[PDB]
Amino acid sequence: ARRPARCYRYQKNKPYPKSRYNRAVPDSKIRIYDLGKKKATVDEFPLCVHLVSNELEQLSSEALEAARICANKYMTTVSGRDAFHLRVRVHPFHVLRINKGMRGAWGKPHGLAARVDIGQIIFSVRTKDSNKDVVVEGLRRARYKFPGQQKIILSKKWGFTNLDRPEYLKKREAGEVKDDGAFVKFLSKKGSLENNIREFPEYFA
Amino acid sequence: DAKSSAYSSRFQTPFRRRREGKTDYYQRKRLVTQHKAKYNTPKYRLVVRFTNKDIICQIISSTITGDVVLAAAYSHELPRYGITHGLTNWAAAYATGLLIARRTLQKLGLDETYKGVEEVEGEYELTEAVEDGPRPFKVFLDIGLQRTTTGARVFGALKGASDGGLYVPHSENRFPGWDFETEEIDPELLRSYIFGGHVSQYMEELADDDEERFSELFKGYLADDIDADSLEDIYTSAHEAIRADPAFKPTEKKFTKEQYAAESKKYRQTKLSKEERAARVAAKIAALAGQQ
Amino acid sequence: AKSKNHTAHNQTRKAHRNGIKKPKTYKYPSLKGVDPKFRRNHKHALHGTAKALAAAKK
Amino acid sequence: GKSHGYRSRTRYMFQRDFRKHGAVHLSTYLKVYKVGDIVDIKANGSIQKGMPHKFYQGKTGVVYNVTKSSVGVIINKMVGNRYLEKRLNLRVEHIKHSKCRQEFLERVKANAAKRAEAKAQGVAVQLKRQPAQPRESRIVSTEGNVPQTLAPVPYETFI
Amino acid sequence: QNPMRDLKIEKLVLNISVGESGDRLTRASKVLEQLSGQTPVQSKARYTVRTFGIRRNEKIAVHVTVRGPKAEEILERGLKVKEYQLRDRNFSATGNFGFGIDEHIDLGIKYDPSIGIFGMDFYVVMNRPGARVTRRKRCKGTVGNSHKTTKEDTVSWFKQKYDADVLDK
RNA sequence: GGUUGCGGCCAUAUCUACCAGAAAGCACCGUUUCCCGUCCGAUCAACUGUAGUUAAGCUGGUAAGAGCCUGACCGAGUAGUGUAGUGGGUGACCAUACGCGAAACUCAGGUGCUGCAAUCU
RNA sequence: ACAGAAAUCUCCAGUAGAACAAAAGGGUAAAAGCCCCCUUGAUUUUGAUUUUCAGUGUGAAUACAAACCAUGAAAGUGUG
RNA sequence: UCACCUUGACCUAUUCUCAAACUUUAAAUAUGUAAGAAGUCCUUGUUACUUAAUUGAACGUGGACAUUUGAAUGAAGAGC
Ligand SMILES: [Mg+2]
Ligand SMILES: [Mg+2]
Ligand SMILES: [Mg+2]
Ligand SMILES: [Mg+2]
Ligand SMILES: [Mg+2]
Ligand SMILES: [Mg+2]
Ligand SMILES: [Mg+2]
Ligand SMILES: [Mg+2]
Ligand SMILES: [Mg+2]
Ligand SMILES: [Mg+2]
Ligand SMILES: [Mg+2]
Ligand SMILES: [Mg+2]
Ligand SMILES: [Mg+2]
Ligand SMILES: [Mg+2]
Ligand SMILES: [Mg+2]
Ligand SMILES: [Mg+2]
Ligand SMILES: [Mg+2]
Ligand SMILES: [Mg+2]
Ligand SMILES: [Mg+2]
Ligand SMILES: [Mg+2]
Ligand SMILES: [Mg+2]
Ligand SMILES: [Mg+2]
Ligand SMILES: [Mg+2]
Ligand SMILES: [Mg+2]
Ligand SMILES: [Mg+2]
Ligand SMILES: [Mg+2]
Ligand SMILES: [Mg+2]
Repeated sequence: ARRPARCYRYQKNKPYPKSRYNRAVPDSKIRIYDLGKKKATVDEFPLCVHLVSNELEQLSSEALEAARICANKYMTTVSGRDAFHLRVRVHPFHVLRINKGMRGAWGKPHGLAARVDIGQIIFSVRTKDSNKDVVVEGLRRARYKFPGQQKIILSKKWGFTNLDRPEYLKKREAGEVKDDGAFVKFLSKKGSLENNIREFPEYFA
Repeated sequence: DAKSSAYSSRFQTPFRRRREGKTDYYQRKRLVTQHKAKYNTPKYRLVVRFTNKDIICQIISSTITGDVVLAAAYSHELPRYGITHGLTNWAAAYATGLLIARRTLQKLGLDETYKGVEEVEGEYELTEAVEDGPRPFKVFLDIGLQRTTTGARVFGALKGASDGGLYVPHSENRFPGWDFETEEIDPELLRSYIFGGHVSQYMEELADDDEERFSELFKGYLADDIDADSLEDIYTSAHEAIRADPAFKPTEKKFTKEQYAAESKKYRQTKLSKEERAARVAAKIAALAGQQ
Repeated sequence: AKSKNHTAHNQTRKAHRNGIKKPKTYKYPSLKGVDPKFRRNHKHALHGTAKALAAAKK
Repeated sequence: GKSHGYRSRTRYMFQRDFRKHGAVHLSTYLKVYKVGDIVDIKANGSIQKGMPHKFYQGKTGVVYNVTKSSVGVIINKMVGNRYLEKRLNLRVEHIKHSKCRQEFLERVKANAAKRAEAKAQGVAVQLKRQPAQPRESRIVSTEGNVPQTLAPVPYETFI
Repeated sequence: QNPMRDLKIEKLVLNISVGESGDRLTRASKVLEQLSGQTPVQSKARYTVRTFGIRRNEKIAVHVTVRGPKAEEILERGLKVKEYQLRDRNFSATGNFGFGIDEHIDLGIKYDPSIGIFGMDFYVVMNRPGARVTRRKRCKGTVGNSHKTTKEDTVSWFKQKYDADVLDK
């Protein structure tokens, strides 16, 4: 009572979002996009591992659940559920239609899928450096729930941030880094010095 | 408080003088836009502005790069014609409008023809075109932002410029003496306003009612010993002097423009440079995060 | 029965068989939609110029 | 059904061009148009009178008529396999002068000037434009410029 | 500091909301009239709730604005009725202040057909010289930050002249 | 050079906060008989530059300010894209050839200019 | 004061986040919104032009010209 | 408690991801015009239009400029 995903595998249509014209879209069954120890400090989880798409296709929300649960459960079992942070980095925003014999054959909403490119991250995990084999094995287990080809790239970035590991260490053993609840805030050379003293005391030495 | 950055980025400023509150650009479009088949003919406006302590009347056309003044008359140059006090009154506006009319008609060669209403009586009149001669100078009234009300001094300036021989299109329901019942202007109140009778009757009734007000007000009148019943021939001799020599003598200029400029430069705060800004930032860093 | 609604296929090749024509301009276009007051004065300004060049040569 | 009104498919054409809404500046109303001037057509969306059809956006034509607030414009329009002359009645805020007819008129004045300095002496001054030419012989020095460059780069992922 | 930076009363508005039309609000307009010396103006209802018993555009209120010396003595009468006890509240952050009373028309009395009483809202708007720049037609400016009225400055002025006390029971 | 009136281009001009402004101007300010307008001479109107003041407006400056503007071989010749092949690949797509070529980003710089008229240590 | 989340009144902020009969899009801030005053230009004559297009018609619209008017101090605007 | 681990929100600075009927920005390809003798300058003729005013407008007379006469390539004749 569900069409196989090869029917809706490829990005054949313009993106059909839930809008004021769609109005009757069933709910995405992936609803949790951060898992593990999501509240952890940027300094806690320096190593970032990425599951990256090699193909231009669509990932169903069913497949996103089925891979998220598998990677989460392998990492929870082998390494404990507070030793990793998992982020689904795609959201199923495209509505797939089904026409359930060709007069008036415009389809009603079937489901929700996520349009991915070559080189988009689907899942990102940050851990300690000693958890690398468990994370790579969890993501390679999560590969089987996704159609197409996906590579496991070790990021050269500290955590979920967008700067390199020696650059982040040069930035935090100097004074341009202060913590947020799960992410971090950086100090700039621009803005009022009264506010850049109100935050970041540890710089200007 | 707290204008957001999105608000600042999406904000559209009004022009400069709408921001300054000086130009109704809605009115300016209609006053400045020439008939396109009259191709380069300048459309002339009698700009009349009443600040405190001065009346400005300028005959202005518009160009691409800016407006151009044909002639200008100020109420503070009426002391050369014999009006020292009340330089923003309704009659002073009349004398300034008569002066801009005579100055413009002397600048354009239309002073022999188009004398105007030579003896001011206060009747509704338009400058008729001389047959087989030049047409009179067509000027359009620019009152700017101030309200059109019955008895306002913009129409004193209108009345004086029309009486000086300019063609200004105007109706008569905005002069003092108009009444809302019958469509008729009253020349008695119109002529008394032209010759300052509304000021003079006030001086008479204050001089018969109470003197602590009549010494606060009209003190310079008493110092120049001008009677209440003698403003009319002051204004009449002023109109004769205007019609006899309106040709704009300027002032002496009295410590010339470079000596004005060098003295007024010593009060301009000069904008700083990158070097003083970097030094200021570094010294502020030392003073604020240098551990007291 | 259902058929082919519309296509612009072959239409540019047909238009370039005789090779889309510019409308062949002339000195002195017509006064079609030219302003009538300008036309009325243009009539008299050309009447007087015909007489002026008549008297200039004779 | 279908819809082919006068201003159909004009959602973006007659839009008013971010942070430039509101009143039209006054040089638009003080520009002077003569019959025979070559004008560009771009409809202001904030003035609905005298407004050209959406076909005429970006079209360039000749003033044939001048009126109280409007000019008439000849535009050539390709109807089928020929060109038809269209007469437009456009107010002057939908009209601007062509800068090409400026540039060509200073080229006409330059041509007359150099022909005058060729008549003064030195005839055959060669006063047509030329396309961009192939460059001549250079000598390239190696003075503080010793040619030093490496190879193609290895692949790294940097993700 | 500066005489032009002095704090004045500019207007005092007397609002009586009578959520109906007819004789009661006609007499509520009357009781505003002989106190103010001025004819008041009625206010229409903006919309309809059908819980307050008000319908849209029904003239359910009266108010009048009094200025200058006439405002000052009506304010003095209102503070004698309120026994000079304003609160920590009643003072706006913008430096305006008001209260509410009833039945203070004991003196300054007309023919007086005493059938029915009304309560009444006092509101006082406080400013400095130079507030014309936000009200005039030409060059409509904004009052500067130093020149604005504040709650601290208006409560200092109020526990000066009229020599009252705020917040106290 | 200041200031005024009228502008042009419409933020390099706006916004937030603070500090200065001689002279003239502008301004606030003073009065209600008159023309006029309001519930209210607050706004509008009139009258006096008199009773007063630079407090505000206004102008100028400051700010590792927000915004805006300019530039950069900064990203980036990247993305995209016209043309070509009996190129590759099951496909999805991709590479090469001949051309065109972004935006965000990152830096650095800037923060009204100017026309007519009048006036001013 | 009654009076609360909603009744009126006062101040501050507010680039439109409102409104403009009715779809949706465009447009509009001393306005095209709101409120008031005056009105009938929603008139007459007959051409031109644009869009649909065959460059026919019809509908709708544009700009003028000859009048007569309205409005405003006026420039101007007004042929729904 | 009658100011307390276990507060809904709301605002503030961040964060992951998107849009045929979203957008500050914005290509490539496609598309309008121009690249002159019906052109340009100098002088002065017409008129009932226009200007305060031969001020302009439009069309003119007389004069100066000879194919490198105003980019390229081609033209197979061009136009009707
Ligand atoms: Mg099956
Ligand atoms: Mg499809
Ligand atoms: Mg797979
Ligand atoms: Mg405007
Ligand atoms: Mg107006
Ligand atoms: Mg059948
Ligand atoms: Mg068929
Ligand atoms: Mg086709
Ligand atoms: Mg064919
Ligand atoms: Mg054909
Ligand atoms: Mg449509
Ligand atoms: Mg639209
Ligand atoms: Mg556009
Ligand atoms: Mg219409
Ligand atoms: Mg006053
Ligand atoms: Mg309706
Ligand atoms: Mg047709
Ligand atoms: Mg036919
Ligand atoms: Mg139709
Ligand atoms: Mg219509
Ligand atoms: Mg008309
Ligand atoms: Mg209609
Ligand atoms: Mg209409
Ligand atoms: Mg599309
Ligand atoms: Mg866009
Ligand atoms: Mg060519
Ligand atoms: Mg002309």
